[PDB]
Amino acid sequence: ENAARLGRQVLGLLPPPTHRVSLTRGPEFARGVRDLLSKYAASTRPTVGSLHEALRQAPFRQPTYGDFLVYSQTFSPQEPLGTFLFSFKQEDNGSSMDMLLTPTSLFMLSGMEAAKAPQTHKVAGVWYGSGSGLADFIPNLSELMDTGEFHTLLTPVGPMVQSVHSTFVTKVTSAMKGVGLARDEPRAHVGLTLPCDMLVDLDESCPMREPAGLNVTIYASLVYLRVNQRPSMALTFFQSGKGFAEVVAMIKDHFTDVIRTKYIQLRHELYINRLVFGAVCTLGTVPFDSHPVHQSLNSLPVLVFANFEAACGPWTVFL
Amino acid sequence: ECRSTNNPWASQRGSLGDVLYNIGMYSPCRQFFHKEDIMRY
Amino acid sequence: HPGFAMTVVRTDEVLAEHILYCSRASTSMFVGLPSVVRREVRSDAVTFEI
Amino acid sequence: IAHGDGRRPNKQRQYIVMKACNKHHIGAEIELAAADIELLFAEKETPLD
Amino acid sequence: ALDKSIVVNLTSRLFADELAALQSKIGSVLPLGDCHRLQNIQALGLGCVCSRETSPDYIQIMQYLSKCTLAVLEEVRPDSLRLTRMDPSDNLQIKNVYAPFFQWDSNTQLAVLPPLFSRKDSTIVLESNGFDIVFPMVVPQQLGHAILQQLLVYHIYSKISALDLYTTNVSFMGRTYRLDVDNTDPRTALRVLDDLSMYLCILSALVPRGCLRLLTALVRHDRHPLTEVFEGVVPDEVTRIDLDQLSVPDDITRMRVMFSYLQSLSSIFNLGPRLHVYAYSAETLAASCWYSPR
Amino acid sequence: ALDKSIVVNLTSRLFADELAALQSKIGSVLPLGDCHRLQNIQALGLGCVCSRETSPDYIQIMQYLSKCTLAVLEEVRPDSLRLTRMDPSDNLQIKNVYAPFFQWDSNTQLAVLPPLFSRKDSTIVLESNGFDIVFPMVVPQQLGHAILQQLLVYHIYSKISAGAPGDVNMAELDLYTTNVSFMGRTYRLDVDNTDLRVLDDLSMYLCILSALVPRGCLRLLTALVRHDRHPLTEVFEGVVPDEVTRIDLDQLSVPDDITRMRVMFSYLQSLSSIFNLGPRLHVYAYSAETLAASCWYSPR
Repeated sequence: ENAARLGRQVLGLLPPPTHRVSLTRGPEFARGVRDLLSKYAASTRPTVGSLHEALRQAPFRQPTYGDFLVYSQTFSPQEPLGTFLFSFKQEDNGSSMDMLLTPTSLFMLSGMEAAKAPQTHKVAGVWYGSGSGLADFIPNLSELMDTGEFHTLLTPVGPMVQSVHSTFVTKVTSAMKGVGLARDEPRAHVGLTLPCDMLVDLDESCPMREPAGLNVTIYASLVYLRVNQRPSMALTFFQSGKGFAEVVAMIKDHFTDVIRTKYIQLRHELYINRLVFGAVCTLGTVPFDSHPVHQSLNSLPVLVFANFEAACGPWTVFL
Repeated sequence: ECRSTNNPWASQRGSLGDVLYNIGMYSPCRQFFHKEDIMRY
Repeated sequence: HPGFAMTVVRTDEVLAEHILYCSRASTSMFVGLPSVVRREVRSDAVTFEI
Repeated sequence: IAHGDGRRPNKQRQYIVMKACNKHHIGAEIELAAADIELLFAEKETPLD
Repeated sequence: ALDKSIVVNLTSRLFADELAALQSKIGSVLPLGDCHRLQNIQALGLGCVCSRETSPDYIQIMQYLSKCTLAVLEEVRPDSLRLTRMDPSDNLQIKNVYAPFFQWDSNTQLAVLPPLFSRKDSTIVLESNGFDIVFPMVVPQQLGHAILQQLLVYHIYSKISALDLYTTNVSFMGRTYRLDVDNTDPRTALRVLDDLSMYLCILSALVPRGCLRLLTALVRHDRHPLTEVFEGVVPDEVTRIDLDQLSVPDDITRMRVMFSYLQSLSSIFNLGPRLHVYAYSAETLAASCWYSPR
Repeated sequence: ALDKSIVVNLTSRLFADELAALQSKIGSVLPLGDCHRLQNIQALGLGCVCSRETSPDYIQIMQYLSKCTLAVLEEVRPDSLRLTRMDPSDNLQIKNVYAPFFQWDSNTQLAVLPPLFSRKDSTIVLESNGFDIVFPMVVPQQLGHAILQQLLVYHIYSKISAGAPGDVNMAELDLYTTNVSFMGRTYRLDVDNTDLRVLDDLSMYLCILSALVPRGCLRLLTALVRHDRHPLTEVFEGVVPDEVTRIDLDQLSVPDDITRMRVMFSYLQSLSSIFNLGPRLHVYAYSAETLAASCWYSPR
């Protein structure tokens, strides 16, 4: 049976042969070239049998993933399967150790106000502790934010694929390089899931013209502040398919409110580490003309995309 | 062999071409004085 | 007149024709079976590669 | 050379040397009008003008 | 295999004027608005973001190009304009025309500028279908920064009147070039200029005291090749800052926060996306380049 | 549509001692200065530009690395080497030898650098063709692009002491600058007790580049007046120092400025790229004791 049936997969799933054409022996050059156009005349016509042989032609589809480790309390016990994933590194405890942060996580790392995010504060309170749920393992929450060093140690990773939740260690396989294939539901990929609290759109206006494409870019940003004279960050996301030179001049128009009150503070004091501002990371290009699908979870309004190729640029400073 | 040298003023141990042509543009006199050019070929 | 004489180097480019000779049976040649790879092919233009 | 008579050679040696091939690259292009491709190979086999 | 493909249908024929303006230009770069096979004529060139009666600028129109994807011409038929776009990883062959003949080489770094030398040079007239097609200009690093270098000079000196040889001529190695500046919309340029007090005022405060002392030792008796820009005259401030004993770990922690903002100048001194020629002929001008979005 | 195995000609054989030193590493990232594979050895490496004779230069070398295609080795053969050509989004494999060692943390940003070390554990002499093979400095970015951080301040105060030897302490300038502190593992550099001078093309600039930075923002503020003029520049008075706003422009007049201004305009973009244009890789799968990782790269 194995040689009988299972061959008929691999007797058919092979790529096509790069067709060989004999130069010399002139009675065999014409036998070659005749069987090219009869192979080419299939790929023109829209009839039924002519179609499916134009489908074995396939590009390179192979992105590689990441086998991580998580202290399973630092893992919120559910995830919406398409989160962003950070990887925080200060010092290795054991040989092969890792810690991960979701976009629901980083709200709980400063103890920030509910005015900057009144949506996920009710959400991400049950998912973790009270900000001290990750202060047990890192006593340097302040000094990275004090010296301006938190914005460099985070390595952007990508979306999830599937994670095995266990008693003490949650095993996470993330996604990189492009299209993250899902596991439980085949033929559909990992839908990257961003909340409606954190993605800030860039396009909205009066009717008053912009070019379309296949390229809208999601930006990973970071904005300092100091609430109660305590060091504290702000996870803020974006979505814009409008080049690099515009959005740094547009993120500054978004976060003008921080900078105005900021130099009211340090008008009469000079701390050189308080002068750097933030950084930008690029995570990948959603096809512009697609839909951010408003999906409701635990409330927690979440946008989800489709066919998300992924990349990672360096953290680029801005004011 | 009747004389040992034309001049040591081009053939000193610290010769004037080694004074000049051991160290962008083209260099014609680089071909004799640079000792590593002798070591090239 | 200064007390020294002096030597001068001068380079010179010349484009020159040449004569190449070969002898018998020095190389053994072969024949490959080439492939045909289409690229960038529209209803207008059908371009190949060998 | 054959031996003897005041003639002392440096008798038979055998080189055995493995030599290397040398690859070369030839690239060429062919264009075809797609109209003339279709008429030569039609689903119907009536003759042509 | 994939077939990226753009062909522009037309409703009224090319004229004898715009034939030779376009038959001569068989290879260049022009943008698009929408990615299809077909396209109306009112979306091809630079003429969407710029027009004759609308006062153009030299910033946002260039800044508009980062949104688009940009295409390469193939043919000029009397009906149709045949093009192809740029696949994010694919090689092509492009051969420039441009009447400011500049010399490329193999292994270069090219970008695309909007036309800053002369507009009537670039703005071709389209008597058939009205909508002009303004051509963007394919340009290397050494020119592409130097006119952006030239711009941020001049629009400061546009107010210093309220002259011409000092403030517009592109100091290229060999030639100078007057730009086309009479009636612009310099308010987006006014942003970028006021975006420099965001940096150049603020970079000045954390300048370390150590490297400033080298300037006092420099101009007196230790004159270096390019540094005769000072012309043997100090700035007034150079003796007014060096009062500190040169404490090292102060200046260590000063140069870290300085080192951040040097990468921030990329976000304000951007060009368009980037071209990677590896093989190139000078007598032919044809290249071989893969697409890198920037 | 793939062939990445490039055999590059020597003209003779290697030495005898350089068997195992070239068996000490089997995979590294070398440059490839030729689109074709029918190639000499006198064009692949940094010896097309950087060698003994040329002046010690940084920016053209910084221009060169992203200009030049890379390649990854697989095996050392006595006739020739084996280069696998760099495409965008390319898989490769690293088995390192770098002196000093730099720890390869996975999933960070992993750059390519110009070297500055002692050139005895940094190159291998081939007198078979007159070609010192130059491995590029391959250090992760937070170490790598900030390797210049401690060095630069350590470099500038040696110049003032070269004209006035009563200014700078030596053993105090060492300690904070000789040891790069990241991950908690301290790393010591190579000190160069011969007489650094490669960095003349940065530090001699950066002192001239610190001249008119608090001079350019005098007239820039009061120039282009609207009420549409930017709001944060009123807020940004709280940064600029007190002596900066006390400069008289009696010293330098308006048509005299044009040469002195444009130089300060010139180095505020030419410097901005050479810390950004460090082409760069990432590790997805890493091995520690084996030092045989599987990773990926895109030149940028």
